[PDB]
Amino acid sequence: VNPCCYYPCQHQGICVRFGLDRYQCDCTRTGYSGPNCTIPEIWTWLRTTLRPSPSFIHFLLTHGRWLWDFVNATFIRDTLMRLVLTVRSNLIPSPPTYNIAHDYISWESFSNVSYYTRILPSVPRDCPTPMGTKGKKQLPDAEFLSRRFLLRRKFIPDPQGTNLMFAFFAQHFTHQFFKTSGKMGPGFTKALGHGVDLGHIYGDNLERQYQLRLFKDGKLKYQMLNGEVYPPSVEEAPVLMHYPRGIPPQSQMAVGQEVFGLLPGLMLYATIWLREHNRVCDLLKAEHPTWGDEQLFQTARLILIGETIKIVIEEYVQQLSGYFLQLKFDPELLFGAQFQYRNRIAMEFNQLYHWHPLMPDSFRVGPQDYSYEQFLFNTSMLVDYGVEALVDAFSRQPAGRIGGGRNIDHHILHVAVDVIKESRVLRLQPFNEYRKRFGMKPYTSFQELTGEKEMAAELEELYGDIDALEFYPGLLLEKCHPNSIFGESMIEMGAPFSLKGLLGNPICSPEYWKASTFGGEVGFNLVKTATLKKLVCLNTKTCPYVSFHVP
Amino acid sequence: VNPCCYYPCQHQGICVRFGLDRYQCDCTRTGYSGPNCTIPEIWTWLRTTLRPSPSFIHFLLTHGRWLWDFVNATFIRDTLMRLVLTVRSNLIPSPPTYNIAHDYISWESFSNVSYYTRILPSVPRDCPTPMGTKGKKQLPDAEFLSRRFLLRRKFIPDPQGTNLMFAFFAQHFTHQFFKTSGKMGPGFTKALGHGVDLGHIYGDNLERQYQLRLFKDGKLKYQMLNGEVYPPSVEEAPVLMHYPRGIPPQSQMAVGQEVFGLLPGLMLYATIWLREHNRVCDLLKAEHPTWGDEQLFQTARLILIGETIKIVIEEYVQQLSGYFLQLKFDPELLFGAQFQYRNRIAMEFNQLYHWHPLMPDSFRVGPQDYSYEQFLFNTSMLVDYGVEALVDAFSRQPAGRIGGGRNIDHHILHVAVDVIKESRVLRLQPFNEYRKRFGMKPYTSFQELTGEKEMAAELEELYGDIDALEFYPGLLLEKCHPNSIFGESMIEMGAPFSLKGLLGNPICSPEYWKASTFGGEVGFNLVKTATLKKLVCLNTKTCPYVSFHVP
Ligand code: HEM
Ligand code: HEM
Ligand SMILES: CCCCCCCCO[C@@H]1O[C@H](CO)[C@@H](O)[C@H](O)[C@H]1O
Ligand SMILES: CCCCCCCCO[C@@H]1O[C@H](CO)[C@@H](O)[C@H](O)[C@H]1O
Ligand SMILES: CCCCCCCCO[C@@H]1O[C@H](CO)[C@@H](O)[C@H](O)[C@H]1O
Ligand SMILES: C[C@H](C(=O)O)c1ccc(-c2ccccc2)c(F)c1
Ligand SMILES: C[C@H](C(=O)O)c1ccc(-c2ccccc2)c(F)c1
Repeated sequence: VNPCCYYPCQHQGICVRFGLDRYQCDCTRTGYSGPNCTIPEIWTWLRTTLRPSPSFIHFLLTHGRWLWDFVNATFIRDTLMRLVLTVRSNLIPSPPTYNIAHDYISWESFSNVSYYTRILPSVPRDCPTPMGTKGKKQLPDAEFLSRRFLLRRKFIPDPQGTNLMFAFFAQHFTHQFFKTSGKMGPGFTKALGHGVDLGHIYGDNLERQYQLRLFKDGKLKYQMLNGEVYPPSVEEAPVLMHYPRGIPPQSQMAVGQEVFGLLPGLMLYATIWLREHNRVCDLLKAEHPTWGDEQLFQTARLILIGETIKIVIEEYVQQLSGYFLQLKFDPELLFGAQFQYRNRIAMEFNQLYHWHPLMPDSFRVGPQDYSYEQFLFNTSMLVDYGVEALVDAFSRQPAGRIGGGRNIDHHILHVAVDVIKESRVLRLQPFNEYRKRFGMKPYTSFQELTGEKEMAAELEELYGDIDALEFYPGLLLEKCHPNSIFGESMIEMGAPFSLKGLLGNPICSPEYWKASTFGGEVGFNLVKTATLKKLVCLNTKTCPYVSFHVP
Repeated sequence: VNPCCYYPCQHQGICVRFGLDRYQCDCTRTGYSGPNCTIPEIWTWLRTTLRPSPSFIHFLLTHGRWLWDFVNATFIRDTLMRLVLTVRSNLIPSPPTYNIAHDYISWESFSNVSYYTRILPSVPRDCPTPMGTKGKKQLPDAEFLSRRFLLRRKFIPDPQGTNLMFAFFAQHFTHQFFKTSGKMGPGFTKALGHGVDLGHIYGDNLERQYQLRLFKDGKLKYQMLNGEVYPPSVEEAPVLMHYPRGIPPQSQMAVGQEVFGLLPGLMLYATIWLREHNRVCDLLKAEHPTWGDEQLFQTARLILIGETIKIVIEEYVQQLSGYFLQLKFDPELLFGAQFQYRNRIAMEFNQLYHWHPLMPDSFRVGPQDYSYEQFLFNTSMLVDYGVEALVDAFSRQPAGRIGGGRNIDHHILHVAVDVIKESRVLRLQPFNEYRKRFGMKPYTSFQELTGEKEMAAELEELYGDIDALEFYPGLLLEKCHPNSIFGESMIEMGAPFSLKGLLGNPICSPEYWKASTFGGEVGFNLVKTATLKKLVCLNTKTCPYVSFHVP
């Protein structure tokens, strides 16, 4: 049997097949040596035994407000943010390594941007079991697994107070770098760009971008409805949008991300961001009357990218982490560090981000309560209520807890079923292997994974061995931190991907992070002081309750 | 008038148009301050006043063999190589900045790989003169300029002893990353990859690659002639090649770079490298009997990329530079430094690499002397003589001196004429501006540029002002270093572009530079010990005189 099926190499060592039945582990720079990269070097040992557990650190970060309030007002804040940024980032290979086609470094994997990368190589196709060596010959039925442990019975709100304003932002934001190609199959993406390029606003290709642009003042095409600004119709912006057959072009809104017409929440943000882009163009023109359409457009896009990163780190991730430490977006924090300003979306990151539990049982907008059937392909709700109204409603309605299990609404449970199926097609390694790859000890049992006994027992019977537990199911069923939105794994694995994706952007490099890049001091400050509240309120007639936290 | 036409901002400061007639310079991180970034900071001043001139350093590097021999044997070698690598590299912006369409940072310039980047923004289209502010309203006729100062009269051999083996390597090597698109126009390239990706061997696109591959043992297709291995014919490898109409497919060789069938010298290297690829596949299969075609192919490609970089730095640049310092290819030399492992080909780099003066009056192969008309599209010479014979001939024939002027054979003078024309289309800034951008003082007169009076006087009459002298003409007409192949500019401007292109390759990154990346210790050593002699001789029946230096 293939010796690499036993995942012999530890601590990022690379398993290579040699001869007919042998294997060797390349422990280069792993900090370890030995046949399996398990014998540590002195420093590797100190470091690993002095490192407190993720749970302990989480505790420190979510307690002692008074002490943190002091720390947040000093340079210690920066010192810690830089620490967070570098330690989380180093866990992500850069340049990227493997893809669905190559379980080894190759020029094709490096240059071929249509591929999602992957942190761990796949489970060799010739292993005795689907997960490698452990588990049963056949994995649990995806549907059953989903109905049994992910289906929502009673809506469980997020203890951290996360609202739908956050949920939809999450969806909107991620769908700019998660666009799995149906034509090329899993493992492939149309979101070339691999990060925060705002392609869900400008399009993932030039032609579409040009069709969305006004080519006047660097602005984006738009239309007026009830005296408000909204994305233009597909009639005025002949772009491909995924709308149900039967919906005429003049009733479709053209935005950048083909799938956004499928949710008011999504089109809401599409509208907000579009309004903001045109707004920045105005400010820019005031500063540079000699500039043409291109430069105004390009420069505005850069400002919005900056705004997006700012809001995501300081407000989105802040809300999501619940830390008392004040997260900070300051590219300069890495100017003295070794860091590659590039990023490549990993398939695991795609899986991990399927936060469908966040969606509610229904959508409350004022006195009205809308059902999934009234909400999903609604082409009028956004215009009927307008931006302010929806922002207020979404900011007030709690979102469901992500981890813990049994919390995905039946209307969208099919997505989880497909994520599990894709996982197997992608031949993703077992959850415990990913635990190790991200610095955690593997779970020794299901009862340790879940903080209980009922589900644990059933999972053990189904999977047969904790070492067979799959990636996504593991993330969603892992016991949550005290009163947190999800378990440690989601953070320990999710943070590295996110932070590398945010800071890995070229505008965060010494070369780009200059006032001139954003049209001058005025443009630079729009980035440096971006805010969710300002994003909405500087573009709406009135200012509603806007936040990622429920009131 | 546009204030940026005066190139007011110094030391890489960025000129930005403000209001109707104003401008501001963004001096961020330039080491200077002031309206024009001319007021040096304390360290900036020390460094600039303690830095000896390029000529002085050149002198040190080309004298005192005894001392250098001692140094080359110590760690000082590594120390100096690190220095050269980082100081030269820091002069190249990474991520890249501008392109033919944008004279400012933009997401499109960053993501759009079909564009060549540029170090200096173009001469604003609305400047009083073509070069900005200096010179005449009309630039000198390209043809005349070429016939007057670049046309070869009497063949001037390279004093450093460079041969045609080197000359053909240079052409072969560069055409993998210099592939200007005719359909898209100047400023656009088909060599996505922007570096040493060996696309001239494997193709610049998958389809072409696939057509060139055997899909067995990871090898490339090939054919046998006179018992020797050669690239296959277009009949077996249906791939687009630029051969003159009238030549049958059976006489066309398929290699990777469409234009290589136009010179025995080029096809020679195409054959050598192809033989080497298949050779490495053999060694790999011996090591990994379980490997499939893909991995064998991919891994062999990585090894060849490494071999190419090793040889280019330790033998190619060594010969070219004339330095007594033993250059060294070692990715680890940068592991402690801040360095972006990415590269983007600059249009200026393309211009500067037009080394046509290297070509001779005719091509001597043994007793026979071949004219340009007998050499250029010869489809039989390579097979008639075979690899060993041509390598020996090309290694023995001296190549022409690059700098100095009046040394380009009339047969190819038209290329220079076009380079000058493209320069104007690309609106490249004046030579002196590039001098500054690369750390040199601008020439105060033509007589200072050339080391003489006659041509100087005529150039002054034609251009009117030293500040109007164009990029390429400046590189070729600048007085050469003592007994060197070219002037300081060629080195001070080209070295940064070159070294960055070599070390800024993903295989030189901590993540890729591992034995596992190249199939193990055996594959790694092929890179670490690559040599021009071995490249040829481990793939030929007999071993001829092989070198970049004439005997
Ligand atoms: C109205 C509620 C939602 C619905 C109806 C919905 C529906 C879907 C559907 C149909 C798919 C593709 C399924 C397939 O191809 O089998 C999908 C993918 C996805 N969804 Fe949702 N979703 C919702 C909310 C969310 C939220 C709140 C997030 C959190 C950021 C999210 C994140 C994702 C991700 C990351 C993907 C995969 C992206 C890709 O591979 O292209 N979804 N969703
Ligand atoms: C048999 C001798 C040679 C001939 C006939 C030749 C011919 C040409 C021609 C016809 C072009 C394109 C001209 C145009 O589009 O107007 C060209 C481009 C070029 N040549 Fe040569 N060349 C020769 C030797 C060399 C050598 C020794 C080098 C040194 C590395 C070199 C470097 C280049 C470069 C860098 C380009 C531009 C690449 C691009 O933009 O695609 N050439 N040459
Ligand atoms: C003073 C420093 C002492 C360092 C000793 C560290 C002991 C690490 O011990 C290692 O543990 C691994 C996992 O159990 C084993 O696989 C290795 O073979 C073993 O050497
Ligand atoms: C109170 C000081 C807080 C400093 C923030 C540390 C940054 C978080 O660091 C994280 O710690 C985890 C647990 O050890 C590791 O598993 C992660 O890989 C690491 O990135
Ligand atoms: C005697 C030791 C020599 C070490 C080689 C130094 C590396 C070359 O360094 C170069 O020197 C030039 C001259 O000032 C500068 O103009 C270039 O910008 C710089 O990169
Ligand atoms: C700052 C903090 C950390 O590094 O611990 C952090 C950073 C990013 C995330 C995060 C995890 C998953 C998706 C999106 C964001 C997270 F949950 C926590
Ligand atoms: C090592 C040395 C240096 O940095 O001075 C060096 C490095 C690269 C070049 C070089 C210049 C133009 C084309 C190709 C190579 C060169 F001419 C000299």
